[PDB]
Amino acid sequence: FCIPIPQVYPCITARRVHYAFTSENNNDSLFSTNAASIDTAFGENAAVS
Amino acid sequence: DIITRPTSDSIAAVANATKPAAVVSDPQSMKVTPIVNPSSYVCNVCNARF
Repeated sequence: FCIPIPQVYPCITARRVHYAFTSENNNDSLFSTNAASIDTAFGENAAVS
Repeated sequence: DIITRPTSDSIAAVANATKPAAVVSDPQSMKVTPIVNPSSYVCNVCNARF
């Protein structure tokens, strides 16, 4: 699988081509994103549950 | 039979002045791979590849 790295500022993203993606929510192993920064601007804004 | 009377110097200078590059390189280019793989070629009848 290919996943974009979450960014901390509003960026300009190039249009990308994707083909694969699952059918359920198999995302439980994700802990947090941009932990060291103040906020996630573009990517998946995951936070500690 | 053919001939070619060369164009005037003035208009040539103007034309050559305005010539943007037709192939510019930038990181955000919307890349798309070929639909059919150009590497291998398959015999459509006996499926022999080359």
